[PDB]
Amino acid sequence: PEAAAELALATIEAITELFVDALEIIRSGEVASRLAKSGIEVIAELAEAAIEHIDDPEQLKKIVKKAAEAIKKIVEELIKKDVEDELLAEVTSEGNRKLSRITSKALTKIKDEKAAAELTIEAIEAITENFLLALERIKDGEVAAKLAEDGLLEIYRLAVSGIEHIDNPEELEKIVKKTEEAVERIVEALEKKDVEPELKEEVEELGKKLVEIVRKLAERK
Amino acid sequence: PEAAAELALATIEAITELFVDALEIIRSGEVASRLAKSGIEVIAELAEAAIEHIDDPEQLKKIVKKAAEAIKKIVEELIKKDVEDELLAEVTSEGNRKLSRITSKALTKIKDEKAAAELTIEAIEAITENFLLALERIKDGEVAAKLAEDGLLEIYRLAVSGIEHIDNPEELEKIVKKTEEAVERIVEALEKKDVEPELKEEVEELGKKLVEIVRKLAERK
Repeated sequence: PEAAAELALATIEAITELFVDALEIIRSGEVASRLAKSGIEVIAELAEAAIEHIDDPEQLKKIVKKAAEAIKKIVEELIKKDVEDELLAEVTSEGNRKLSRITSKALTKIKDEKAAAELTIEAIEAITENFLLALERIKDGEVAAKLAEDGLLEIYRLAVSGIEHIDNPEELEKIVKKTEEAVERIVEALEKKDVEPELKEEVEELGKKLVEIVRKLAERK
Repeated sequence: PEAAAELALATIEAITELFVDALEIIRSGEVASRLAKSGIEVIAELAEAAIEHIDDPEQLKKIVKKAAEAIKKIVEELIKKDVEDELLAEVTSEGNRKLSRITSKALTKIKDEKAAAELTIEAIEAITENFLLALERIKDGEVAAKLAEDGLLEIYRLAVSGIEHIDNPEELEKIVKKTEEAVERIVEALEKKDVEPELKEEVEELGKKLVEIVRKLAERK
């Protein structure tokens, strides 16, 4: 088991480093978007394949942390590039969704409630961070709104996916508290950029009503 | 597998008939609540155990239908009895949840759209039907409201749980249309019932909210 996890971690690190170098190299154009999408998918699938074989907490915890760092680094690299707004949005949204998926896949095995809450809070924090960087770059209101929409829906899906498996109010409190904070962070940041006010009210309203449903649902756990 | 399904169906029929007779016999008090609560879990667990074993889609579909019929039959039996309001509500509410769970377990093994739609639409229909009878004889507003609220959430958990396994807009339409009908039926019956406006407002508000999130999330596929 330890050797298998070591192979997973080593190859993930190596492939991530090579992709980082390549992303640095290429000078311009939509080939950047193509490469970003390809690398995101490759690392996501490769990391997910390892989860099927682990059987212990630290191995799972390290696997999740490594993957989260890798995908963060890739999108961070694309941030430096000049790229079209729509391609940037699709890239970062596509990257985030893959982090959500692997986050959910790993959580399915963690029997220790404390670790389950910890791994949860981490991913909710991580996905929130990425959306902040994209919001610092989007060139148009419609692009920013669409990313904001996906931010609420994905974080909700990750939040509930945790609540199903949590079982004791120590986890229930923290997952509720973290979800509230993350929702506020996204909404507060998104409100700062230039966008049509009516669309902004809609986005903020949707953000507000999701936290209510989460809180209503968590209370019934 | 056919023989295993035969054993499952036969024993489910036997136990159902036996509890039907017993519930007919007894004539007083909280012993009725005890009997119903114990009986519901017994049939559910036996169904869940059988569902673990493989089957052809139709065999699975029959298994789900049989269980749904049984738990409805027991609930209908208790309806004829006098009971304390809280015990009656907790009985039929707690019974309904077990139909939800078995429906969730069954859907995990489906592999075709026809079964996914049929099983989904049926269970959302059935769970809605039971609440109709519970509300048909509720004693007081506060008890009626608390169970009426649960009617929204427990339909939602099944609705989205189906949504995430479906893969085609044709199936998506069935889930969307059924969810709208179920929400309206609950709202209409609760509106007809006698209850304070303050509670009736939140019940209507939750319906307005909860259909929208399904409308968004089921569309995002």
